[PDB]
Amino acid sequence: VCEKCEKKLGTVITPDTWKDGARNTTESGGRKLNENKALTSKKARFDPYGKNKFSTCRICKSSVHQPGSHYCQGCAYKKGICAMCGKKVLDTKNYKQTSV
Amino acid sequence: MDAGFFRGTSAEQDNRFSNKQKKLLKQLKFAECLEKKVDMSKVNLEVIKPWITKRVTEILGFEDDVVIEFIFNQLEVKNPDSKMMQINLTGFLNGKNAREFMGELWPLLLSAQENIAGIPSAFLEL
Amino acid sequence: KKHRRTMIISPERLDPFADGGKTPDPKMNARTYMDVMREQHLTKEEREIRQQLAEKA
Amino acid sequence: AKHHPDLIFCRKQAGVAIGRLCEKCDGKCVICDSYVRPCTLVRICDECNYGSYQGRCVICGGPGVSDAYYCKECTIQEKDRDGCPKIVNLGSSKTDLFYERKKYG
Amino acid sequence: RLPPEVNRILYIRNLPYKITAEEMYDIFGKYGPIRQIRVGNTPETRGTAYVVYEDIFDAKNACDHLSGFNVCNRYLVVLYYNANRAFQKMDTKKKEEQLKLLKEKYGIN
Amino acid sequence: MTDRYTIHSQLEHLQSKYIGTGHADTTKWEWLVNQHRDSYCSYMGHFDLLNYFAIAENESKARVRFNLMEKMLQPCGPPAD
Ligand SMILES: [Zn+2]
Ligand SMILES: [Zn+2]
Ligand SMILES: [Zn+2]
Ligand SMILES: [Zn+2]
Ligand SMILES: [Zn+2]
Repeated sequence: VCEKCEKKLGTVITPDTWKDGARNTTESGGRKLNENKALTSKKARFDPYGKNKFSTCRICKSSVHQPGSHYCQGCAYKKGICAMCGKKVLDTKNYKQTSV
Repeated sequence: MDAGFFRGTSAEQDNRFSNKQKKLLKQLKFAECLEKKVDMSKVNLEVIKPWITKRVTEILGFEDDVVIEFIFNQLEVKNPDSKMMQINLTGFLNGKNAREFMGELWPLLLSAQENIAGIPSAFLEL
Repeated sequence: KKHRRTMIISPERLDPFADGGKTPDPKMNARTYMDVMREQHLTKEEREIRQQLAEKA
Repeated sequence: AKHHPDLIFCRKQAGVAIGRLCEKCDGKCVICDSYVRPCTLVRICDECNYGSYQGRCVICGGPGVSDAYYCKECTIQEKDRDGCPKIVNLGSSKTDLFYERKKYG
Repeated sequence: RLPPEVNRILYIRNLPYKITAEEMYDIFGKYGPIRQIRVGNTPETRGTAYVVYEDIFDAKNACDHLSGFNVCNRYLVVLYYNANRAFQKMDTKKKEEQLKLLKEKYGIN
Repeated sequence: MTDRYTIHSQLEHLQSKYIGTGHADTTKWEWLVNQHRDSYCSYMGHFDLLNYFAIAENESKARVRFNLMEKMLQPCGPPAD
């Protein structure tokens, strides 16, 4: 994702082993003490009633796999854009992107 | 680390071994009179000492000042535990000599605390 | 350090607490405390003797 | 640890010293040894941070690099209340590894 | 110029059975005078021997040259014996009277 | 045999630490004395069990607490040996 959208990312339950720039360690604050899992459940996960409902790609209409994404992995790779906001993160004029 | 951290476990930490002091308080046969409580402030000690010295010296067959002073040091507390003293002497003496030894040192201290002077009866006589 | 290879395994030693501190059986040939202290004193004396008799000759 | 039956905890009355964990042990629970859901901070007894030992690892004993926690499940079961959780003996596994490498190397 | 493990006592393996006392002493007596020889009776120990030399250097030499000798069509295996334990009490009364007689003899103490 | 003896040392270690754990040879008397004494402590601790007992007997609470402390010595009669 782009740099402003990385607060919308989900985290892995186990802490990262490379501690610097991590989002899921205790020191980073993204792994908080006395977490109630029921309260933080709908955060960055799919919720059909909630705010992150099952989306499809705006281009190809196939279902995305990340909550809050408007573009599926292939379409975002090919156009060079952030999967969540659609801002471009890559200049692809000289890259013949190969899906293979 | 100036020593190692690891120094062995203490007996309060380690459940793999049973309490040997309690176990010996069960199975050794102690003398008849050691349950009577003794107050050592009421007892005069240095008159008691030469008899002990002589008693240990003839039991041992030589003189061991570490056993002597060990016995004396155990008698310094206000209420001396007699059963632990018989256990702690059982290693040095026979364990049959330790029983006899407590069996005569203990009524002697009882006689000493009953006196006003601090001196037991057989020593007042002589 | 080599001193630990001079030490040899002693003969049989007695346990005073065994069988409730019973009266020790005679002619058992197990060393007690007083046997051990006699042997220790006796070897200290024997080396004092050889150290004295060394200087004479 | 839960993986070594011969290891032994200190279990004395814990104090104001905070227990720490070395890089190898970072992120795991001192009791049940899990990686997830940290609930409470570990306190060690006075003797266990005496002197040079101040600030070493609780679980293994190496230079400590972060604070040690109990997990949520050990908090709910009140395993966090048993005492000083410092491991006081190396055990058979650690010793065997040393002699094996030293034989080879 | 000797290692610390050298000893007056030698332990001998592959000894042919019912070899004579004379032949034994003649084999081992070349290197020096012999303090004592013990030969195994019990059938688990049968066929092996201990030899004590009066001199430590002879025992050193007998180990050094004796090994692999061919007696009764077999190689002889010699080693030092490691006298690592004591089998009896040291009998304090005899040692006491012996020390008393020595100290009485030379007026030591 | 040795496993019996190691179980025995472990359980006497526990019993010294937490008073009132049993082992395979707990007698009836021992188990019930423990749960009597634990009950008394619990009554002292909770304020409304102690109110209830101080109302049901017409006593003051200080008298109630003092009688419960007196009962802690031999709560179930003398030891049965
Ligand atoms: Zn798409
Ligand atoms: Zn974005
Ligand atoms: Zn560690
Ligand atoms: Zn845990
Ligand atoms: Zn501790």
